[PDB]
Amino acid sequence: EYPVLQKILIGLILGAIVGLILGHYGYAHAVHTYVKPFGDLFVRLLCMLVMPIVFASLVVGAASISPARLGRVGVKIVVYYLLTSAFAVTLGIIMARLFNPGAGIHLAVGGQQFQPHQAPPLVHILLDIVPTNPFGALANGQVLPTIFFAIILGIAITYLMNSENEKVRKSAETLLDAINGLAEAMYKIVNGVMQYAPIGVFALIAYVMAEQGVHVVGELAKVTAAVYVGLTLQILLVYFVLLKIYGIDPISFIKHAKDAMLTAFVTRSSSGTLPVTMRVAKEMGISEGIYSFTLPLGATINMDGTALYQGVATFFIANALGSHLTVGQQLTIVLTAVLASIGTAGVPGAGAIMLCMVLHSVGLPLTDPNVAAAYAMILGIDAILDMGRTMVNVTGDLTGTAIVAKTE
Amino acid sequence: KYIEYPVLQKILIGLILGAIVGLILGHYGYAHAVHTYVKPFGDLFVRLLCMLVMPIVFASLVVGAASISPARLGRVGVKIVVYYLLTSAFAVTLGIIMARLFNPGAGIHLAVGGQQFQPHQAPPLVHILLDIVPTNPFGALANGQVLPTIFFAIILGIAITYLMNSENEKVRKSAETLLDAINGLAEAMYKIVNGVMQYAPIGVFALIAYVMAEQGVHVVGELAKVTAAVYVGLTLQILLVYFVLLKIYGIDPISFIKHAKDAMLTAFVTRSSSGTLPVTMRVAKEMGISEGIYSFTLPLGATINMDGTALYQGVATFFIANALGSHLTVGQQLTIVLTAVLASIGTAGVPGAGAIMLCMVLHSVGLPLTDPNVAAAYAMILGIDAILDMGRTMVNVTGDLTGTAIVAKTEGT
Amino acid sequence: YIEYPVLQKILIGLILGAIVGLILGHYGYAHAVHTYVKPFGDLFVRLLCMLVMPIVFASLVVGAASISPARLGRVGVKIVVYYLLTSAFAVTLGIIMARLFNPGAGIHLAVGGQQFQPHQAPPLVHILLDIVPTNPFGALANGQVLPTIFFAIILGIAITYLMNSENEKVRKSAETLLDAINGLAEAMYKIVNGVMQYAPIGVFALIAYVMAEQGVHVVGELAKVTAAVYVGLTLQILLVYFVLLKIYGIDPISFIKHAKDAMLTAFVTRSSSGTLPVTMRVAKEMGISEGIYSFTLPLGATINMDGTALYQGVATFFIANALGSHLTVGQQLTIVLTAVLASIGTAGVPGAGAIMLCMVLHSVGLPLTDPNVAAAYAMILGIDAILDMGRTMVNVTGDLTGTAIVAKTEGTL
Ligand SMILES: [Hg+2]
Ligand SMILES: [Hg+2]
Ligand SMILES: [Hg+2]
Ligand SMILES: [Tl+]
Ligand SMILES: [Tl+]
Ligand SMILES: [Tl+]
Ligand SMILES: [Tl+]
Ligand SMILES: [Tl+]
Ligand SMILES: [Tl+]
Repeated sequence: EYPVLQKILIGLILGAIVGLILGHYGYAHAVHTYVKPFGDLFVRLLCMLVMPIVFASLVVGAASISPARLGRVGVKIVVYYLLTSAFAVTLGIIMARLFNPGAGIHLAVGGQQFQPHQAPPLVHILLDIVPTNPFGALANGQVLPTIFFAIILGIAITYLMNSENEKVRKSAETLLDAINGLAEAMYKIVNGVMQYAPIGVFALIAYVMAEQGVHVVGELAKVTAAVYVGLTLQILLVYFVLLKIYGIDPISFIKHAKDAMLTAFVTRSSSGTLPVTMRVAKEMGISEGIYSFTLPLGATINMDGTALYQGVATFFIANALGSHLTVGQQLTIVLTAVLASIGTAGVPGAGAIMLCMVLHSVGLPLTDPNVAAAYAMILGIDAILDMGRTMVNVTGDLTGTAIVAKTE
Repeated sequence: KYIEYPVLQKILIGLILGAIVGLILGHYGYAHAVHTYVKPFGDLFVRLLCMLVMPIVFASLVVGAASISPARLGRVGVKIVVYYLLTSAFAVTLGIIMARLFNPGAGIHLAVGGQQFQPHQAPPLVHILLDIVPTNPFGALANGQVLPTIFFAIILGIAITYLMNSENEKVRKSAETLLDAINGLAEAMYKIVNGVMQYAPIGVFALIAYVMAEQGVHVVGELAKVTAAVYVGLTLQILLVYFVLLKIYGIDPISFIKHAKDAMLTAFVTRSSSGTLPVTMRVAKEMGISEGIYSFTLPLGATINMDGTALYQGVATFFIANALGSHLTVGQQLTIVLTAVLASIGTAGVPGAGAIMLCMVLHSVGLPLTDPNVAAAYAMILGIDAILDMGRTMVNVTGDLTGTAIVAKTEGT
Repeated sequence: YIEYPVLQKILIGLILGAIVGLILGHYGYAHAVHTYVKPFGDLFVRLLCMLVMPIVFASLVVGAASISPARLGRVGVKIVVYYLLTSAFAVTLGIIMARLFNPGAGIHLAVGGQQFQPHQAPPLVHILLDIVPTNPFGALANGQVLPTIFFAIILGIAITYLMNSENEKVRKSAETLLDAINGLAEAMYKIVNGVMQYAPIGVFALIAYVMAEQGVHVVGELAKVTAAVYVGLTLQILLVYFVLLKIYGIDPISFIKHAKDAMLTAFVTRSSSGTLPVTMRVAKEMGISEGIYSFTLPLGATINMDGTALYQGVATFFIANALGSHLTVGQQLTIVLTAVLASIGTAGVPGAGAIMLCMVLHSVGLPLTDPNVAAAYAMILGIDAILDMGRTMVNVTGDLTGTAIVAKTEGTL
C-alpha cells in the first residue's frame, strides 16, 4: 500500500535486528521452521520467471541489436555499450578481488560442504550449447541451449522482417510481437513480486542472521561496498573520460543528469526513469530524433550495471561456498551472464534473476542447501545493490546518447 | 456414409444401445472379449479428451484471468463478477450437499487389477504450498503439473491486462498480441472437443459396453444415483437461489422463466453456452434488458459462469473418490471442489467441460489416470457425462440471464 | 569472407573432404580424425536435429491449414488432388528404385564394435493409442514424433474452422495464433539457411571421418544412393509428368523448353521458395492464367510432396539396410508414407530431405544417439547436398506440371 523501496529497506533493517536477537539467545530453529518458509516463497517466485524472461528477453534483445535491421545511429550506440561493458566487466572482477566477499563465511549447511561437481570434455560442453530439441531445452531449464536458441531465433526473426513476402513479413512481425509482451508480462510479474519482497526479504535475512552469525553483515557490507566503489569508479574512470574525450564537460553534464540519476537510484526502473532521462537529454540539448531512439535502447540493452553486479555476486556466491575461483573462470562465468542479460536492463530485480540463471547455467543446483542459503544471502541485499545498478545504467545511457548525439 | 446426424442423439443412442449390448454380453457373454476388442475404442475416446486437458486449462485460465482482471474490468462488469462469485458460493454448497445426500460410488467397490486403489499421501503443507509456484513454468506445462500451471496462467493473464494499460504502444500492442494468440489456442482447443464429441457416440458406446459387461448391473443404479443427485441440486439451484435472487430484486420469477423457456431448452439441447448465446441475447431483449448491458454480460457468463461446473464436480468428485474406496470428508470435498471451480473459469461451454475438469482435478490431486481403478472409475462418469452436461449448460444459461437481469435492473441509465 | 556461392562451398567440402579423409584413412590415422576432425561434423549434425522438432510441428500446423477444407478454394481443391495422386506415384518409384539398386547392404556397420539391434515394438493397440498425445505440450517437450504430428494436424485444421466464425474476437484470435505459428516455421527455415552456411565445414568433417574409417566401400554405396534417386527422379518426370501433360493435350517437349531454366534454377538454388519468382515468370511464358499460377505455384513450393517421397524412399532403405536390418515392402511404405504425410509444408526449405529422415528415424524409435544409427545417418547427411538438388528440381518441375494441367481445366491457357 506504501512506497515499495521503503518497504524493502524496512523489512531488511527490521529483519536483521529481529533475526539477530532471536539468533543470540533465540531459536535459530524456530525461525528456520516458521519464518524462513516465507522467505523461501519469495525465492521461489523469482526463480520462477528465470526461464521465461531469459528466453523471451533474449529474443527481443537479439532482434534489437540485429543487423542490418539496426539503424546507423543505432550501430554506433551499440558499439558504445559493447566498449563500456568491456570496462564494466574488468572493474567488476577487480573490485570483487579487491574486497574479498565470501571467504570468512564458510557455509556447510547440511552439515556438509557443497562440492562442485565437474565437468564434461570441452567437446561435449561446446556441442551441448546447441539444443538438441529447443522445446526441451526450454522445458527442463537448460540455460546455455535456451540462450543459444533465443539468439539464433531473434536474429532470424529480424531477417524475415526484411522479406518481399508480406505473408512472411507479417508473420515474423507477429511472433516477435508476441514473444515481447511475454517478456513484457514477465517484468510486470517481477514488479508484483517486489510487492511481496518486504515480507520475503524480512524472512530471508531473519534466518541468515539468526543462523549464520553476525559475521554475515560484515560480509554483505563487503559486497555492497565492492559494488558501490566500482560503481562510482565506473562513472569517474570511464564515463567522465569518454565525455572529456568528446569535448563534453563532465562536471556540468552531471549537473543536468543529477535528478535523472537520483530518480533511477530510487525507482530502480530504467523504464520508469526513462521519462525523466529524456527530459534531461533535452535539457542537455541532444537532438530529439536521437535521444528518443537511443534512450529507449539503454533502458534495455545497457549491460554495464549488471556487469558490475555479476562481477561481485559471482565471486561472493562462489567464495562463500568454499570454492576459490580464478580470473579466467571469473570472466568466463561473468561474460556469459552479461551476454545473456541483454534486454533485461531494468526490470526492477534483474541483478538477482541473472545470478540464478548463471548458477543454473554453471551447474550449481539451487536445490542444494548451501547454494540455496548462499544465494539467499545476496537476494536479501539485492534491493540496495539494485539501486546503484540502475543508477549507473541510467548515467551511462545519457553518457552514451550524449557522445553519439555530438557525433551527429 | 455421412454421420451428418444430430450429435446428441448420436451419443444417447450410443449410450442406451451400448449398455444393452454390454449388459447382455456381460450376463452370458464374454466380459473379456469386450475388454480386448470393444474397449480400446473406448480408451481412444478417453485419450482424446485427456489430451486437451493441459492446453485448455492453461490457455483458458490466461483468458479468464484477463476477463475478470482489474481494473481492466468495467464497472458494469465488476458487479456481474460479484454476482457469479456469490452464486458459485451457493452452487458449491448444493454440490456437496446433494453428493452426500445420494451416496454415489459406495456400493460399487472397484479393485480392477484385482487390487484396490491406494491413495498415496501427501507432503508437508510447506512443500505442497511452495510447490504451487512452478520452479520453471515451461516445465509445469511440459510434464503436466496442474497446480503450478493454474498458478502461472492466472499470474500471467492478470499481468497481461496490466500491460494493456501502458503508455508504451510497443508494450500495449505486444500484450494485445500474446493474449490474442493465447485465446484462439483456447478457442481452437474448444473446436477440437466438438470434433471429438463427434467420435463420442462410438467411444461412449465402447466405454459403458465394457463397464456394464464387467462391473455388473450394479453400475446403472450407481449412475442413476449420480444423474439424480445432479438434476435435483440443479433445479434446487434455480428455485432455491435464482428465484430468490430475482424475487429479492422485484423481478417476477414465474414470468421470467416464461421468457427464458426456450433459451434454457436450447442450452439443454445444445450443451454450448456459446452456441446458445444468440438465443439467450434475443430473450434478454424480450425481457427488455438494456442492449449495452446484455451484449456485454451474456458473453461473460458463457465463459466465466462457474455454477454449473460447481454442481458437476461436487457430485463427480464424491462418486469418483467413493467408488475407489476412499471415504472423503467435508473439508477435503470443498478443498478439492473449490480448486476445480476456481480453475474452470473461462471454460463454461465448451461441449464437455464437466468431464475435462474432472480429469484435471484428479491429475491435480495426484491420482494417476494410468492406474486401472482410477481409469475405470473415471470411465464410468465419462460415459454418462453427456446426460449430466445437458443440465450443466442449462443451469449455466439460466443463471446468466438471472444475473444479467439482476444487474440490468440496478442500472437503466 | 565466407560469402561465396553456398552450393559450391558444400561440393568443395565434400570432394576435398573425401580425398583428405580417404588418404588420411589409408596410411593415416582414422582415430585422429575421429577425435579432432569429426566433432566439427557432429556440431553440424546437432544443428540439424535441433530444428527437427519446431519445423515438423510449426510446419504441419501451417500445412494442415493450407489443405484444410472448406477453407480450401475450388481451384485449390483440384491442385491438392493433383499432388496426392502424384505423391502416389512418387512413393512407388521411391521404393522401386530403392529395391532396384541396393544401397546399404555391402556396408555392414557395427560401430561400437557391436551391431545395432532394432528393439521391437508394442501391441498394435498401444502403438495406435499412443499417436494421441496424452499431453501435447509434453509430446512437443520430449520429442514424441507421432503425437506431435497428430496434434499439429488436429490443431491446424481446427484453427481454419475458427477463421470461419461469426465472432470476430474468435476469427482474429485464430488468425493470430496461426500467423505466429507460421513465422516460427518461417524462422526455423531461415535458421536452416544459416546452418547450410556452416555445412561446407561440417560436411567436410563428416565424410572425412566416414571415408577414413568406413573404408573406400562407402563411396560406391553412396553413388548407389545418388543413382537410385536421380534415375527415379527423371523416371518421374518422364513416366508421370509427361504422361499427365500428354494426357491433357499439353505438349511435353515444348513444356520443358519453357521450364528449362526454372528447373535449372531449382537444381542450383535448392529452394522451392527461392525459385518461385523464376517459376511464376515461366508459368506466364507458358501462358497460364495470372490468377491461377499466382495461387497454385505458392502451394507446391510448400506442399509438393513428390520430391521428398523419392528421397525418403531410398534414404529409408539405405539407412536401415546398412544398419543390418533387411526391410520388407509393407514396412517400406509404412515408414515412407508416414514421412511424406508429415512432410507437407516443408517443400523447400534448403535441406528438408535430411531433416525429414531424422524425424522419421526418431519416429520409428531408432535413437540417434546410438553410434550406428548416428554413423549411418551421418553418411546420407554428407551426400544430402547432391540429393537435395534433384529433390528441388523435381519438386519445381511437378509444380509447373500441376499448375499447367489445372490451368487448362479452367480454360486458362
Ligand atoms: Hg533461482
Ligand atoms: Hg484425463
Ligand atoms: Hg536428428
Ligand atoms: Tl541489458
Ligand atoms: Tl534494475
Ligand atoms: Tl466456468
Ligand atoms: Tl456444457
Ligand atoms: Tl512438402
Ligand atoms: Tl529442397
